[PDB]
Amino acid sequence: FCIPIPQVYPCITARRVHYAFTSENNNDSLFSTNAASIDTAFGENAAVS
Amino acid sequence: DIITRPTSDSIAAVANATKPAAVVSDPQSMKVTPIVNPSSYVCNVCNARF
Repeated sequence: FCIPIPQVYPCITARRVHYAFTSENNNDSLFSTNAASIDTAFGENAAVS
Repeated sequence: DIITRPTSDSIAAVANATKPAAVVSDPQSMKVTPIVNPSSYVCNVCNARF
């Protein structure tokens, strides 16, 4: 699988081509994103549950 | 039979002045791979590849 790295500022993203993606929510192993920064601007804004 | 009377110097200078590059390189280019793989070629009848 290919996943974009979450960014901390509003960026300009190039249009990308994707083909694969699952059918359920198999995302439980994700802990947090941009932990060291103040906020996630573009990517998946995951936070500690 | 053919001939070619060369164009005037003035208009040539103007034309050559305005010539943007037709192939510019930038990181955000919307890349798309070929639909059919150009590497291998398959015999459509006996499926022999080359």
